Amino acid sequence: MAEQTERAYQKQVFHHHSRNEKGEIDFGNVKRYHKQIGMGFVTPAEAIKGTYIDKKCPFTSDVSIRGRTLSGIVKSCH
Amino acid sequence: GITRDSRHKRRATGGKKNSMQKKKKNTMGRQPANTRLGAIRVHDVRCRYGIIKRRALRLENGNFSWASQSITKGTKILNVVYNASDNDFVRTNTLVKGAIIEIDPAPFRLWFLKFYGKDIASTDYYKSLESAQKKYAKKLEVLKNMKFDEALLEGFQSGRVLACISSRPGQTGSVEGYILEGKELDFYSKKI
Amino acid sequence: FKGYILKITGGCDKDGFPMMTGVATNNRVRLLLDGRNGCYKPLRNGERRRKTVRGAIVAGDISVLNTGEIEGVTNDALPMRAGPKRASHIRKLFNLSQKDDVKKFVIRREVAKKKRSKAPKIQRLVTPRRLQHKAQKLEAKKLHKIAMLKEAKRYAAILNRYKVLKAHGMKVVSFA
RNA sequence: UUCUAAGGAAGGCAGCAGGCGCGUAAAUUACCCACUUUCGAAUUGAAGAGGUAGUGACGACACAU
RNA sequence: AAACUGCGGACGGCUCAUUAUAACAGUAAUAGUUUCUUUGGUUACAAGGAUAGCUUUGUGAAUGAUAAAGAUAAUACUUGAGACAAUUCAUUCAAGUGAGUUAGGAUGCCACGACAAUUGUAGACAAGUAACCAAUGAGAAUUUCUGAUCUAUCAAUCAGUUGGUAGU
RNA sequence: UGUAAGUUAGCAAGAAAGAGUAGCUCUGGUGAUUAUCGAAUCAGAACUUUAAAGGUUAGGGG
Repeated sequence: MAEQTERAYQKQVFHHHSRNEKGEIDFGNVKRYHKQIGMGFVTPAEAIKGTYIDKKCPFTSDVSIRGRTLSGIVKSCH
Repeated sequence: GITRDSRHKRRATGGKKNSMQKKKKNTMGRQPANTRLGAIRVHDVRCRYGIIKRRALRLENGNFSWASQSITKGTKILNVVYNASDNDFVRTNTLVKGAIIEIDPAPFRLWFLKFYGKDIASTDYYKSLESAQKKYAKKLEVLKNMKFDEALLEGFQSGRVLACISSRPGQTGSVEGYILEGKELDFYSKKI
Repeated sequence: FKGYILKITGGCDKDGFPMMTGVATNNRVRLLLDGRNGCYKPLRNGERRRKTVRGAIVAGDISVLNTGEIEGVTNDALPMRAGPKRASHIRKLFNLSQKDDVKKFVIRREVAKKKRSKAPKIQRLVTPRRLQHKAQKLEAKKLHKIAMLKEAKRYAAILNRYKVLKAHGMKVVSFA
């Protein structure tokens, strides 16, 4: 409703339809996909409940988190 | 020829990048093929490691999947109505991934007649639900539960349904698509 | 003399440069030549070279024109050399049916020096080893049919011998 | 840069030897696949890779008068 | 012997011109790619043409120059029974792993499609072949973190430049 | 797009120098009223030819 601000249609990498209460696939909606990343990191509530679309988000896409892990302070947010 | 290396670019600091080597085959790029609409014309490209890529220069037909009815039917492509990247691609009828196209829903309508006993191309389609080999009445009640989006019906009656190409014709040499549905059809129809 | 009809089929320039059939000019031209049309013989695999050739149109500069034949053209004849070797070729030139033997008609040539009636090595006859070639090589799909293939389902039965047994939430299935 | 019958043609020693030039300044136009090993249709054939020899007061060690 | 076919000449050998975060070293990733060779596996009692060495006619001063015709083979080029495999797309059920709508299964569809129409009479057993998995492979290629000499009589630099979406 | 020496730092400067421009068929940006209505202006893309400011008007430069 508010995330379709581009020229193309925005969909998740894994967009699947949820079953109806009668037990069969309902093609009128899409399951909001969210996964859990690895070494002791919790998935934020916005990644579960939010309606944003991102193909590079580590919680809602197929991008994995590999060995290197660093820490720092935000410099710019432009 | 075309190269895909990053040695010809600039650094993130803006500083120019100097040269230590010449061009190499690992970073070789190839001239794009703009798959137009017309008589079938494909070429075989020997890629790296000897593998073969099917370069579709021109195509007319394609296999399109109706997600709701779980069928896939070959179909002739009529027109390209909306390309989300370049408006030039609309005029030239260039077939690329994510290109909204129009196809004739003849096999889908024919399949619907045989499988169900009713015709989508009928302007009285919803009226024909109320008014009734003979066991097709058991299937008849599926529609009094599940419904189609209106814009799909208009395409069926007008002979041009909207589908989205979901393959890479310049790589696989074929057009594989799917018929647009509820939330996607409304979004792409308002664009047109 | 009386004269027959001849078709020009070759020729060379005054300088020995041949003439290409496709080239439709009179003077000499340089083309990126490979071995497909002939006028260049490659050394390496897939190696082309820019060579000079002559056009297909005959002119005064031509020194030799191939348009000296099988034993003295004028009125003459003599032939032979190198009869067939494939067995299926033997049948066709001697009005031989499929069933009758061919070795009573295979071409033989004599040897005369300081003896021997040599013959080619027949290929694709119905001769003993060649008849049984199946049973020697082409049969004995044992490598894929009797030893393999059934081993899939022979060893697939393991999905119940101890696979489902282990799937019953037990610790470890014994071999027996 | 080279051959040429004057019409045309091939070649790329920062490979092993060797020549010119340059500079204060740097060696044989040798022999063999027997060592190490690579390639090949393969136990065998090639290898200026490799080995042996030639020049060698760049250097290092022992040792005459 | 020569010739067709197969393999190799992408290894080795030489040099240090270019190159100032470029390359290189240690480290880490490839759930972002991947051959060749070698090694484990998995899936008609036999067909069709023409080509060299061969023979014959030759040109040019000449190259590792070349033209015509006549035949002849295949583990060269093709067709064809012998019965799946892997590709794209759409939908769906989901167990190892730190972590995957993941290896995998099912449905529908398109393209592709076999295990030489092969070789040793001798050294039944070899040998050969096409695809598809795994290893070789801590390999190759990209990429992560840290690390380079002098110079401020070099203080501002950058416009595919920095990011996003869709594609190629 | 690019632009020097000199300088009273204001200029030189339209410096110098280079490229584009036609026809046709299209695409997009800039608003008002609450879907309808309206303005000449700018940018871009295929195709065609006799390759485009030059009929007229219209700086030679250092």
